Amino acid sequence: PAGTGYAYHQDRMRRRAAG
Amino acid sequence: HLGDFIEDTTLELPLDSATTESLRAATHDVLAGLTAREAKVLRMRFGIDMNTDYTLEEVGKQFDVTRERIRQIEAKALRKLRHPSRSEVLRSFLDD
Amino acid sequence: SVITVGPYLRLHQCGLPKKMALELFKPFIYGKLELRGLATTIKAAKKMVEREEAVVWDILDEVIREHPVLLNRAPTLHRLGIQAFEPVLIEGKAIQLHPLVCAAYNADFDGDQMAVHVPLTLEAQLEARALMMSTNNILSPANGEPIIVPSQDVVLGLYYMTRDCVNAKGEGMVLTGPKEAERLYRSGLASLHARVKVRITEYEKDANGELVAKTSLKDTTVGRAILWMIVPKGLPYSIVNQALGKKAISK
Amino acid sequence: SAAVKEFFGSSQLSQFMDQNNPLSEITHKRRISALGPGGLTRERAGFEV
Amino acid sequence: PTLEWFLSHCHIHKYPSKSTLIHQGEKAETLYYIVKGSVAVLIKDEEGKEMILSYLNQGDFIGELGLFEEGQERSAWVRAKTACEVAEISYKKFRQLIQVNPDILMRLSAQMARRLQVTSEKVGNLAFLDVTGRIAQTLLNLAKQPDAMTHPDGMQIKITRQEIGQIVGCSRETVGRILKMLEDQNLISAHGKTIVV
Amino acid sequence: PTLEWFLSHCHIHKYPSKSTLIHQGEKAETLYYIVKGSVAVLIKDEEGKEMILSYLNQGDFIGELGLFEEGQERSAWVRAKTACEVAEISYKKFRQLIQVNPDILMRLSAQMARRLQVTSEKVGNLAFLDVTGRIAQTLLNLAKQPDAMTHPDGMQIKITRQEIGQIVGCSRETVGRILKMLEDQNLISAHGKTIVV
Amino acid sequence: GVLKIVKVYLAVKRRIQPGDKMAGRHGNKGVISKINPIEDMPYDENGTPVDIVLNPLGVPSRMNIGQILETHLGMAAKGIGDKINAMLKQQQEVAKLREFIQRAYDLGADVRQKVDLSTFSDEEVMRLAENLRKGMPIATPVFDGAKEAEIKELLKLGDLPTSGQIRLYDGRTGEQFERPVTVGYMYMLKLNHLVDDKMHARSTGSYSLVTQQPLGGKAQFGGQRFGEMEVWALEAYGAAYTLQEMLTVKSDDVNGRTKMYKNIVDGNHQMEPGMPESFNVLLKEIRSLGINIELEDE
Amino acid sequence: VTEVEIDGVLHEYSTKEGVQEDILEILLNLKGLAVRVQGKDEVILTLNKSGIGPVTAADITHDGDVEIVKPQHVICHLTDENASISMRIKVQRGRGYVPASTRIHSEEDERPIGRLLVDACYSPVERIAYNVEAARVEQRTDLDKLVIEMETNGTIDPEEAIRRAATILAEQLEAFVDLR
Amino acid sequence: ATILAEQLEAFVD
Amino acid sequence: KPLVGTGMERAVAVDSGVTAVAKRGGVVQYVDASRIVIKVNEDEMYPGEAGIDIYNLTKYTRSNQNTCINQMPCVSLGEPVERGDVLADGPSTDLGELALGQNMRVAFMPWNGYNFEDSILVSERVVQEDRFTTIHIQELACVSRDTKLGPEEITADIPNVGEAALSKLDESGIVYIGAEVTGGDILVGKVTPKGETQLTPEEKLLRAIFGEKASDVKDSSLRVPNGVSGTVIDVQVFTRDGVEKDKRA
Amino acid sequence: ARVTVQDAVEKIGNRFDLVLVAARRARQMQVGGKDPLVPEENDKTTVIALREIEEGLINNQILDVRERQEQQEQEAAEL
Amino acid sequence: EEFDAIKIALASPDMIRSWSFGEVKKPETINYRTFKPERDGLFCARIFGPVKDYECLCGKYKRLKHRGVICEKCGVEVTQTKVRRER
Amino acid sequence: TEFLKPRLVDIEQVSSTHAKVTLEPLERGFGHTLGNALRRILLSSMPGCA
Ligand SMILES: Nc1ncnc2c1ncn2[C@@H]1O[C@@H]2COP(=O)(O)O[C@H]2[C@H]1O
Ligand SMILES: Nc1ncnc2c1ncn2[C@@H]1O[C@@H]2COP(=O)(O)O[C@H]2[C@H]1O
Ligand SMILES: [Mg+2]
Ligand SMILES: [Zn+2]
Repeated sequence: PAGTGYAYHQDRMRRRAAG
Repeated sequence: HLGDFIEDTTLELPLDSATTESLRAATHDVLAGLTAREAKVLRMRFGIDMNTDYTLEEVGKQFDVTRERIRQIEAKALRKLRHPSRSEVLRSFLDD
Repeated sequence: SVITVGPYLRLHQCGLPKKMALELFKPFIYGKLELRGLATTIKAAKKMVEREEAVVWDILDEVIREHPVLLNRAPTLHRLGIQAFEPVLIEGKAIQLHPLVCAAYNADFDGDQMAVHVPLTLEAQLEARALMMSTNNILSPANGEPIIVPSQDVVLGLYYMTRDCVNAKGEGMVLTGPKEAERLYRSGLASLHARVKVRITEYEKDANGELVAKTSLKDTTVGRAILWMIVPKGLPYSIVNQALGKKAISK
Repeated sequence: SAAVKEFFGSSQLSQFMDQNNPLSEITHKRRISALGPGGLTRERAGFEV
Repeated sequence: PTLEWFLSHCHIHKYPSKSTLIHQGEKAETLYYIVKGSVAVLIKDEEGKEMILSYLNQGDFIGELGLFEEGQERSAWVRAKTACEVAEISYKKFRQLIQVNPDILMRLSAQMARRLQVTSEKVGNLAFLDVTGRIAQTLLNLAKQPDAMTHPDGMQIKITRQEIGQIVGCSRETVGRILKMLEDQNLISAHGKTIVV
Repeated sequence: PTLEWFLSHCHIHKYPSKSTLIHQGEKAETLYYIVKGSVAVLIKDEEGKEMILSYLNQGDFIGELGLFEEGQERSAWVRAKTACEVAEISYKKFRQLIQVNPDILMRLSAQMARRLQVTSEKVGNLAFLDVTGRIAQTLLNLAKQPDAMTHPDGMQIKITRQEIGQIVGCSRETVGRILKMLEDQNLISAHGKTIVV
Repeated sequence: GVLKIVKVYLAVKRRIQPGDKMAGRHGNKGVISKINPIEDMPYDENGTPVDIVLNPLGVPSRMNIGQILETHLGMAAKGIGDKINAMLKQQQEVAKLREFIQRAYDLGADVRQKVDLSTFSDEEVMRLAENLRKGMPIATPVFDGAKEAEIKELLKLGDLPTSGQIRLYDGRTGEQFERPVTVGYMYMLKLNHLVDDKMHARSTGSYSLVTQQPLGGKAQFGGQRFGEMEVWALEAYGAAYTLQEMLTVKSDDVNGRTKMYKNIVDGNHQMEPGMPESFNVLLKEIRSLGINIELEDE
Repeated sequence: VTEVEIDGVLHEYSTKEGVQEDILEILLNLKGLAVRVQGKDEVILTLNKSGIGPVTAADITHDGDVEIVKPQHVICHLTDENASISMRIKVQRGRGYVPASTRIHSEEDERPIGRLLVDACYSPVERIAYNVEAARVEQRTDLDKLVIEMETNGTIDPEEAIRRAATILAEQLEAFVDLR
Repeated sequence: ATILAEQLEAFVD
Repeated sequence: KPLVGTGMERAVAVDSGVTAVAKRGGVVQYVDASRIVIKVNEDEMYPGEAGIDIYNLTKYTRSNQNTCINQMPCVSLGEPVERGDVLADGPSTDLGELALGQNMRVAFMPWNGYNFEDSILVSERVVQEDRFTTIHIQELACVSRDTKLGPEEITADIPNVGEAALSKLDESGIVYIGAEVTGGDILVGKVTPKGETQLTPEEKLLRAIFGEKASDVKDSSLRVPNGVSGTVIDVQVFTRDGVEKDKRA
Repeated sequence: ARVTVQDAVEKIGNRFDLVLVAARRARQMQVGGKDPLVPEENDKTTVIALREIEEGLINNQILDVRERQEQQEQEAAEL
Repeated sequence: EEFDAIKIALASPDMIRSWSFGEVKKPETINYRTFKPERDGLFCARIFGPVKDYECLCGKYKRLKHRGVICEKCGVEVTQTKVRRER
Repeated sequence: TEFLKPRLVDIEQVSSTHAKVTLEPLERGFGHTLGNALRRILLSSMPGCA
């Protein structure tokens, strides 16, 4: 959830934000 | 501790996976170049592409009661195929 | 592998016993031979590999190009105890490497060992090339010093050259530049650690990142004069005006 | 006899010799320790001895 | 005896029935010798049947045909009647051995000569002899071949109106009819078997 | 070579066309060997019709089937086609030479093995292929025999039509019919002599 | 059940190669980077090139200084063997060598040993001379060894610089170097530690059984473990995809390793994960310990 | 030498009755041997001997077109009188230390056992040094004399070898005037 | 290179 | 040898017992490359005893760390010997003294980075002299078991035979001595009582067009490890007193 | 551009961004088979990714636009 | 596969009821010749899962003719052999 | 005799006076020989007017 996969993880973050 | 050094002698080889996959690919690629009357037969006769095992009389009613002219057509297919037409790609699996 | 030096190498380079990569880069070249179709099937690929065809090696050099690699000594105590270099192949069972980075490894050519891992995925390939490419990491993140300090021999030969006897010969003449001093020294005519007058032409980005050209004289050692030649075009000669302690090289 | 075997094959000391070098073998004979039963252990032992 | 010297240099492999021991077309380097069994010679038609060329029993050599020249492919397919011991060697081995020893060259040349003789006879038979005469020439010469029980009153073989077909060259029940005709001629008896009378 | 030595002890005889060297049923004691000339080997029926097994060219041996089994009869007629220069050698003296030097067999076995190559092919084509393929693969290889003259895109042979019915063992009139049907096939350009394109 | 057994013994040799460790008797370790063509040898006025080169940096910190004295003596002793070897090829005489040698024996200050020649007969002289032509051997008692005066009296007799240090010329360029260099002989050793029995590679092969994981040991085609601190490294770099890779596919994920194998042989360089076997293995073990661990699926 | 083969031996580690030296010592007694050949680039010899005594080159079964450099480059020794020897020797010409491991490396030409392969140091030369003293002309006393001192095997003519080196140097210098 | 070629012309002979 | 010493090395070269000794002085009687005979002196010869010692010598032989072992006489014939003298040196010894290494030439100077941190450079001459070359030994084994199904069979007969390695095997499936090999080569032919199996339709059709047939036995042959090459020297079989001794046994 | 990944981060601003988008692009080139823009020069796809990122041609934005437009047109032509 | 989070808990008894296939019996393993599992013990194929392709312990039910059949001699069942590790 | 020869690879010419050249192949033991002697005689013998 950081560095490289930061971006993918925050995608997942605002996906959960987005349901 | 001795638990490490044992081997797991059951499962699988991705190398042999590639082997058999390229094989079966060539198999059906070869079966593509066959008689349509017989193509069906050769599929169902051995259970290719199915969970099935059909060999006999049921075929006799679905298609034609004839049974041993089918054998003559086995000889046919060998002649169509074996005489160096497509043998060469099999012979790489001869070493199997 | 056991590990030896590559002195002549460049930063990106690493010696590589080819059979190591051979073993390691198997499915690459198998896909490549089904692509070419010399080894149409895979069993043919195996026994052809087993023949040692020259094309095996031609292809292997073909693939190994631009396929970066990892580098591991133990203890990987801090981050720099492993690195990532470009491959280069060698006729032996002895990895070479760029010597200066014994520092980060604290390593030495006395029986040490190293091990390797593979950037298979392109993501790893590019991670490597952008992050653990040695260009990336040359100051410690802890403190701001270079970690590629020239260690023992280089610094000493340097101290030898950039040096000012009074003794040897060839004192109090004039040159246009270091090239003819090389003509002398490689013809073998002058002392090299010997203060003598000559001109230089240095630079400076005093303008807004724009070099400022000018030339003038210095009564400098022949060695220091020659050693100017490598300077990349920003710098004074006062900086090169001493026998260059190891701390000097650092600064 | 079986206990003779156990000691001759399972003790700390029942050991394969080093005949790479007559030095190594002969000095290996002339080695001494404080280990095993009625002995000590690394993690338990210390510095002074 | 001269067999045994040879055998000691050989490494017997065992091959069951149907095993196409040799194929036509691949490069020739290896000689074979039957220690056990018999074998079928086979050659195909490009869009049809294959003809049995000859039968080889024990005591006989195979692959000598490529032995002499380099860059030589195989000539035919070679199919196992039954379980078969082959004493095999590389042609290099035979080079060494013939450099060592004669007295099998005599026997190989003898087998060769009689093969040539009878093949000439067959080449003859196809042109002139009616199939009656061809079956006749086959019958006598196979009564000259020992594989029989030697029925005390007559002479018998267990042949099924098929491979007399491939020996002589014909369809099956036509043999049926003309065997039946010759049964009216009272020369032979049969039921699945055949009793030469 | 050995030729001139053996010629000193002259058994070499010179025979004209068609003087009968070999009748079958004769006694087998004397090997011959060829210096020069061409000859046809042939066989016939009790009721007269004759069959050419083959013909032979210079450098080859005769009658070799007899040396192995002492006291055999001669297997086929061998009737001189043209002026022949012919060695003659006794089976006794020949066996002597075998004990003296067998490297001659190095050369001999090769032509024997290709005699098998062609004789198997004989019986095979007899079985598998009608007159079409018969004379087709006749003339295809007649295009290859020395004494073949070049035809710019093709080959010329002028062997006109009488030797052909013998080299294949057939009627010439049927050879006619199908020469003209092959002319109809655009295969052959022929007017007595034929142009294998 | 064991009905009979055969066994076999081979014979193998091995020759030198870079990586094979080498040392003497003084700490004097080292590792090899190269063999050198003879023309490239720096060499002498007399064209005798050298056998070994060494980096004189480290001694004044590690200080195995006996190796120096040894070197002096090592150049020294052989020189006499050469005196004598010439005298043999020149094929001089008994009495010459006799003087030469008993002189050579009775040289040092106050040596414990004392010896004669005339006691001995002739062929004895001949054969010991045959034995010494390569160089006369010496014993240094480690504490009551000889002294530098008896290195220097001796390099004198060898008719060398008592400094033992010579002008030499470049194999590549032929010219003289700056200054002299010390030269001589030391007695060296090679080792068990040798790359052939040491190094290893592992593409793909066996795996564990409970854990499906690659093995260790070259004898069984062993993969190399990484300690977790090697992982902390790319924590500090952030290589999530290499992390993923080396977590899952090279080690545990069966579907993943297979996928990757066939994709590469397709040319395809693309990733797919699963989940490590060990995870579920734990969960089962846990539950055998008798609690309901469970996954809050999305 | 390229190879040797001998009666009574399969491999290099075996032994024999009536002998001092094993296989290997003798092989190494012979790699240090010197010969000249004139026309050929490879030749075959034999040796045969029996009885007590040291084994040397004088006993060899020599061909006419060869110069043997030593009678006395000793080979082996005979502890038994009844003992006997017989072996044959492939000598070749070439250059370097191209030392027959490379060949077998290249060559899996399956051989008979007994053929004791031998590794190769073709090179004749042993020691060389030059010397730059002052070649004198009346005026140009700055001229030098490159005075060169020599040590090799036998096997070689000095001046010939010099000419050959000169020859080849010029042959390459072709590439440095003619091809630029 | 030409100059040295000429230097060498005494000894190719 | 070395040329610098300490003095004691004689005693160490003795007291391992690795060597021969003159147990009793005498005159050298008979010699061989594996054995040597002595006649013992008269007085050292006891009166009942013939005073004729021999020593049969340990040749090529396994070190526990898999290295080569031999002996060799450092001595001649027809010569006197005083007692305690050594008669044959060892793998690392000479004339009753040590030899762990080799003495040779040195210089102390850097070279272009090729001795940077304790690291070493050498010439090639040594390689042409081969002097730092050594030996090793490698062994393998195989078992003839009896199974539930039957006995594992040792015999040359094998299926799917790349005849290349079968060539070097004998009747019983055994390698001829003095052979040279490399990884994967086949040196012993053993096979095992086998069951039978079945297969998918695709391979069914495959073998149906091929039609090779009928084996119920499996390979258990022994093979060289990939990545090794060496020389055949010596072998041995153990067989039960009760199980018949095979042909070559 | 080979030994140095320097210009690519003063263009974008991050190592992670350049590595990710480059692996993306040269995956669409390694297995997808789209053409290059800057010349090839016999080097694996890594260099061409780095170079294409170095001149101001490809970025996550422009990749998004290209795939957007082609996929939208695909949906259009399907009907 | 994908999941959000994890959760610990006690194992309720009805959870093992919810996980279970069969209560167990005698502990033996195999026939000293027939190295093959005995039942309701430790290596019982019947409840953890099968060892080979579609075979009961005696071999009465096979070939998918007896697709779902449990073998009434031995109570042994017909399935693939992976569920050993999840059950 | 099985000698090797080089072939002139390329003439890397920045300017009339600053110039660079590749050359290959060679059997080993010569690049230094060549470079040395050429360096000597090019820098040390070139007639001109001064
Ligand atoms: N007419 C024949 N009589 C006996 N044997 C034959 C005949 N024709 C072929 N063969 C055998 O069949 C074999 C097929 O392959 P070869 O070429 O190895 O050698 C051939 C002979 O051994
Ligand atoms: N098919 C054939 N091919 C070549 N020559 C033959 C053939 N048949 C017979 N001959 C030769 O004709 C000869 C006639 O008598 P022989 O059998 O004594 O020896 C015979 C052979 O030399
Ligand atoms: Mg270290
Ligand atoms: Zn059951």
